[PDB]
Amino acid sequence: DNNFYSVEIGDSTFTVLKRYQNLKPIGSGAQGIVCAAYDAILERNVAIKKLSRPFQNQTHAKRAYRELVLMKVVNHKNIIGLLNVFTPQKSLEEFQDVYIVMELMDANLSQVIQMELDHERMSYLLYQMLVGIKHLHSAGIIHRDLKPSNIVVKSDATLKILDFGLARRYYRAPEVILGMGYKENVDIWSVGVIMGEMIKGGVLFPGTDHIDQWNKVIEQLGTPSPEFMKKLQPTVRTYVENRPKYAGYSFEKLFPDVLFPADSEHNKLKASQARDLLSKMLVIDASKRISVDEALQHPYINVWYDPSEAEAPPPKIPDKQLDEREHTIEEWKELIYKEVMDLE
Amino acid sequence: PKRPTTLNLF
Repeated sequence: DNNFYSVEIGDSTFTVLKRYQNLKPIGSGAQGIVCAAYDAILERNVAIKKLSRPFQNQTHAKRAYRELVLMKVVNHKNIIGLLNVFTPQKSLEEFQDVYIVMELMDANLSQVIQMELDHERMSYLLYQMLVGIKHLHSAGIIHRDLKPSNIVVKSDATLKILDFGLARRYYRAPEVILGMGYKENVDIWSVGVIMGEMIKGGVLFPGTDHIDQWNKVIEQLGTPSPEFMKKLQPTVRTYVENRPKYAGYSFEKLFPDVLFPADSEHNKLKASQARDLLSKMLVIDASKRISVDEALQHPYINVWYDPSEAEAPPPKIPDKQLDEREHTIEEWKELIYKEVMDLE
Repeated sequence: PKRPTTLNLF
């Protein structure tokens, strides 16, 4: 017919290249439902994510644009691989959906947290996140939204990061949730939490909303420094400064031996170093928090360190693009469209 | 210190 065709997966219509068969729903990442599919040409499992009229709204479009450009221009063993993009509508007039085809991993970290890792796994996984993160950063991209749902792993122990349709609940760094102003290590809090979660084997802060975290968080790490409170908005300083005050617990009492696996044959892969790294990462005040390089140089992580993994040449953006403008509906559509057509 | 190559997704 016209290369495309249509299946109903529940209430959603996927329209895709005939080469993509046997679609199964596998989940929904921020801005789109995603199908697993068999790719008849490559002879390979793939993943198809659909963004239905992504130009709909200011929010949506900003993110979809970011995601598009980024997914093109960024390439690395620890960042989900792009394989194909398309719309099945044959004109800018008639264009409404975008389809991004990616590699299919086995699972999201949700997931690894659940099971009982040895140290070389915990470390290696973490090393892989950090390396992927260093890559994004080396081109001034800051993810701001790293969490287990948006990080995927394979049953050969590789890990890749999904998502920049947010990149530029309590996994987000405080500097971020407190409208505070941020920097690259805003992504290191994310990792600190995730590692913390890997060790504990479940949720780190048994806390519901995007400020019921806060209390469970401060309850445990302890109320942040006075001369960090300044840095806050008077709007916000009031709220924080008003909360009860907590001493916190040591990292030994928060992450005690019993929770870690046996100290490995290897020198540096020990609960005392893991605890060390963690306590340098899971810090509330960003200017007191370790950077990605330091985390990479840290005895727990550096055992895998590989200059050719970690020091790849940055992606290069046009910096013409860096969402430095808001737009109207029409323009976005055109932009996305240009961008998608550019990707065919 | 060798890189793991398996990971059990049970």
